Amino acid sequence: ASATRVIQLLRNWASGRDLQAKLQLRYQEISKRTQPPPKLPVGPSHKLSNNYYCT
Amino acid sequence: EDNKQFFGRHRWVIYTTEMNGRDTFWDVDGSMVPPEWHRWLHCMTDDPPTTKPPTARKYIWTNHKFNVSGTPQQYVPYSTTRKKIQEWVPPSTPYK
Amino acid sequence: MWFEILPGIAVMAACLFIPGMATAHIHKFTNGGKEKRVAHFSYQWNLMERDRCISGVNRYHVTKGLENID
Amino acid sequence: FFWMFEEREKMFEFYERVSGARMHAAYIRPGGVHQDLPLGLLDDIYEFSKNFSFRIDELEEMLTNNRIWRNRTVDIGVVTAEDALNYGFSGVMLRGSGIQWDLRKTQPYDVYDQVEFDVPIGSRGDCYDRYLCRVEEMRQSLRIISQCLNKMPPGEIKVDDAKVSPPKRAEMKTSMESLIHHFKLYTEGYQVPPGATYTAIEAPKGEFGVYLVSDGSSRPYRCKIKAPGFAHLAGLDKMSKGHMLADVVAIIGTQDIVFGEVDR
Amino acid sequence: TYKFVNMREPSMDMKSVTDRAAQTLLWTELVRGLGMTLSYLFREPATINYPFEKGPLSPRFRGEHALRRYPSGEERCIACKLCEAVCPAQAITIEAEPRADGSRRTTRYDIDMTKCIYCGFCQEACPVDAIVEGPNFEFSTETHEELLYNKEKLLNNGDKWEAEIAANIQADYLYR
Amino acid sequence: RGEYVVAKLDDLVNWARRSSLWPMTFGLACCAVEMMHMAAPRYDMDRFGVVFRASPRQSDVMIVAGTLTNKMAPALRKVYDQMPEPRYVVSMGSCANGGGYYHYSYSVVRGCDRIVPVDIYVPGCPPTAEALLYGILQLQRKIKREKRLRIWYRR
Amino acid sequence: VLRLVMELSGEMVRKCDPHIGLLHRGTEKLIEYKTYLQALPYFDRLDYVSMMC
Amino acid sequence: MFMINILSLIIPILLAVAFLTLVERKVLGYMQLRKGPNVVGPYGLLQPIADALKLVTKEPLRPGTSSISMFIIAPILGLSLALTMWVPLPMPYPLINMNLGVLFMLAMSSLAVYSILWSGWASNSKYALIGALRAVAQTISYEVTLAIILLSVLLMNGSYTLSTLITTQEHIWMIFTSWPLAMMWFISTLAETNRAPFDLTEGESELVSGFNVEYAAGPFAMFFMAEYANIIMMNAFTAILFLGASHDPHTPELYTINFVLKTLALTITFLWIRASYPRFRYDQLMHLLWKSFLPLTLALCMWHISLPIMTASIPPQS
Ligand code: SF4
Ligand code: SF4
Ligand code: SF4
Repeated sequence: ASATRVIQLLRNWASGRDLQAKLQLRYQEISKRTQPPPKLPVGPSHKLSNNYYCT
Repeated sequence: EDNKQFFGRHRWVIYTTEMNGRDTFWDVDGSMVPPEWHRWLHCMTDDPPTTKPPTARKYIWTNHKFNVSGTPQQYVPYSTTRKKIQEWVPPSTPYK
Repeated sequence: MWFEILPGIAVMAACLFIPGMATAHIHKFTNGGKEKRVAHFSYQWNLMERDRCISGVNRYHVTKGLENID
Repeated sequence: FFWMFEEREKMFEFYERVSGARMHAAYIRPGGVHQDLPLGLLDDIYEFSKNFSFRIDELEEMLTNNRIWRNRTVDIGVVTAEDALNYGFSGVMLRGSGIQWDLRKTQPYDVYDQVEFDVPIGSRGDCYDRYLCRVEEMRQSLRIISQCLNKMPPGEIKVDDAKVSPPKRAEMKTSMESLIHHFKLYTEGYQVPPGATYTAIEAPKGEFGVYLVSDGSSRPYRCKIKAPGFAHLAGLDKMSKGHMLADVVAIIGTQDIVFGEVDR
Repeated sequence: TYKFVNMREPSMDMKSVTDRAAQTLLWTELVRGLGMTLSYLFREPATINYPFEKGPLSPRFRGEHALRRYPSGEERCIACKLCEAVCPAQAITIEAEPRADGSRRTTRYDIDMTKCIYCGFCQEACPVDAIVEGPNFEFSTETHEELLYNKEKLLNNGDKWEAEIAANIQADYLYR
Repeated sequence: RGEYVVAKLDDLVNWARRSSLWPMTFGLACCAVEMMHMAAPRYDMDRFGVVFRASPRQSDVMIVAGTLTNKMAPALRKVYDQMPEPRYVVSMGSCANGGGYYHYSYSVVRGCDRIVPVDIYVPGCPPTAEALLYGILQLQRKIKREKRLRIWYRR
Repeated sequence: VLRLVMELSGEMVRKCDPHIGLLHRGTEKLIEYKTYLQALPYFDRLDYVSMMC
Repeated sequence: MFMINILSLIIPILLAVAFLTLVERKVLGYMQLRKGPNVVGPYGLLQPIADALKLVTKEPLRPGTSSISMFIIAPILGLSLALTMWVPLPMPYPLINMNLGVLFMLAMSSLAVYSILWSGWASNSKYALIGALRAVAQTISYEVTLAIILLSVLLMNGSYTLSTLITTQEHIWMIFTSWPLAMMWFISTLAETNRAPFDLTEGESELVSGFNVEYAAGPFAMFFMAEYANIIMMNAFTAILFLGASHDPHTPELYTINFVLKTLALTITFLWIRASYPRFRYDQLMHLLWKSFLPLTLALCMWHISLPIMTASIPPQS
């Protein structure tokens, strides 16, 4: 779906930890969904010579 | 859209009060999202159709249709093939 | 977003609220503004009966002071 | 349930982003995975892995030291270490009792050998020890995730040999050999040399195996499924021999028996 | 390597026994969980407002099958029947024919959605990217016959979800 | 005339039914796990008045979640036959809708419809949680368009 | 899906008898009619909590 | 206007029970990261109305293998006792000043067994017949602890007049004197109302529901009404018994507000406990009270009867 500091200190003390370091939420830190076109690499046997399938 | 919210509540839709006859004011489903905005809704992209004009072409529909199941505009399956072995037409001249 | 629960119990509070003053007010309403005279022992009942008899209106919570007597 | 199921949904998002469906990927095919990951997937995995331990321990604190979670579960239905392995038990069922055995280390398939990790080994062989083993397996899983995330090499996704894996779409539409190979691969498929194998891996339930015997054609001859839950349910009678009904339902929990693989 | 999970036996000094007796009598771990759940009560609720807001997806999402067509408007399907030979559930059926123009299009092309298992094998099998799976998942129907698609229904699906499929393919063809 | 009063009354009744349908879970395969994800925090079925947990005696809708085998069929039949009216049964997943991956099996019925009436056909393998939820919403709109007392008054 | 025909002197369970087959699909019969490439998704739908495993 | 006061007691308790079925589904969900019902009206305020209408117009199935007499009487007993057991509560001016109000209400608290047994047996199902005896044993075995706790607490109050209990507390919260006792009492309350940590009757693996299995629609909803009315009633009992409040006779509303706030807090603690804890096992369930709770309760009662004597602080009888 951040909160008030009064509630922020209440949940942390009840949870006994500093949860603001990482919440179960996920804010703007996520990876962008419009990544540039990736140029994928090739495999080992991509040469045009000495690629005899027999060997 | 609100860029501050969580990734999944950062964008939303207020649906139309009316779409192709039906008055969808008080009740509405997720089927009146036109495809151009469908990708933007489901985070398939970060580009709204206003900023990202879909490539227009002749055969694309000019009016989105929600799921027409239930209403008499629903789809019914039917064989889309021609006829198999065809019957022999009897003659019309008399027996003699 | 705990405040969404706040309407939910609020009416609930009101739901438990009403039996509070309703019994409290009606007593005050019935007993001439005074609260109900609880009779937990027979002496209290005798006092209430003598008050009812002295009132002359068959209403115990009606009370008359020295102005009633000589 | 719900607290960790939100994270499970976050996993389903990755599943969707790699293969195309959030549950049934059809990703890992013979000759390597189907296609490469989308850009930015690694970063999101990194953030999730950072955030996960703070809720793994959170689940622990609710269950581990709780009085009634232990009392309902501690030392109910003991399984003897000797009697465990004869019963065909596997996975955490073995590790809960105390045998130091794990296919990820002893018989390392793929690159599991280069990955450093400890296994949780049980103490009393009871329900509670197995549950703790599952949680410590969560944490060691997070450590393994970090290790593989940091050291993924540059290379292709499928075996370069096109006769077993479909060619890339570029050479499909430009090269004769790729077109014919794809046509036959999706028409006939890679004919497998005749032979029988029993391949076993450390599935999270337990050791999961396939007895695949192929006659020597485009089709298999017989595949048999060793599911970790079958021998488990076979031994489930000896598993509970005097404990209450609430105990048998506490048993089928760390028995972790999904009825999709035992039943086949 | 391995780690023993539960061998941490307790000590027996006066302090440790007093602490354990207090924890057993004055319920503490009980209160620990009772306070953790409180922390989760005051947190931000994870909930997406359907259908106003939809779940995040990916360009590879596998959904309703559809038959695309070339920019000229001609359908891409040349009826090679590769997709029929690929579908593990055999949900695809084609009958081909030499058309009036000549191009070998399908007289019949039906996908049994109730037999389909939504794998994406057909699209990766297609050598002309004719059959594809659109991003739509909002086609829950009322009658079983409604699910059994036809060639015309597939063409209409490809003509409704078309900007979607074109944009997704443009963002995914490099991966595949 | 009577249509006004009877329509308002039955509109009230069908709204009450629509916003308080109680699923009878009934998960047979991976469709069960996807439904469980659909009741997870993210989509939160319980928000819409649906309660997911329901004994078959107190329930309104059955979700046939997964493949239905021959050995199962009598049990599902006895479960539905005991289900109090109204009882709308939704079939989720290609397997439950008809056949499935294991369409041509020997111990799997080729569709829940051959066993029990299906009110909403939900496709997917598995139907992604929100698709299930949309099927539930479609059933809700179906309950909205319910004219029981209208037909009684106009029989 | 599950069936436990249990025999119990009240509480301590004497002898259980699980009845698997309540979700029986002929997958092991189904494999040897499709190619391996077509046989893959069966395993995906086999243990549906550990798909990729 | 006496009957008007009665109705002003029943009806608001009915709305309170109705909206408890909403506040629980909201509190639980928020405790487990769920927004809860907020679609039926604003913030789900209208949701209890819809489910109530559905259950009223749901078909009530007659159990074919049953005698209808008890199938109808058991909801009557469970519901009517639950409501009439609200009668002697010290609102600032309690409705009925029964000289033995606490004993009156404790005696009526035992009557829920007399709905449980007929529901479990008359419906004539395995789950019903099991759960009837199991739940009966639960509630009867915790009623004793409730009894000694009530007696030991009252030994400092003065009498069984439940209106004077306020006069007992006045200065300090009574829990400050009997926090070891209340900690048991509250938990035993949790046991008597059959709540998730101590329910044991639902047990949705081997008992499913236990008593409300074959009950459908209306008679089924009546037992829920009894169950979620006992929640409020016993939380209110505990609230006055231990969490005292001020009461100025010239301003009755003050104690009313304080008391309803205490009741809401305690009910929220009920929901709080159920949303977190696992469920007991019958073995441990009766082990908890027979082995552990009862000896401590006996010793505490001995302590609390000896204490007023040695301190020369016996409470006033009248
Ligand atoms: S996803 Fe397409 S190719 Fe695969 S089984 Fe379903 S219809 Fe056939
Ligand atoms: S694989 Fe593509 S071109 Fe070949 S028949 Fe199928 S849809 Fe047509
Ligand atoms: S339709 Fe797909 S997800 Fe559902 S049970 Fe069948 S194989 Fe599993």
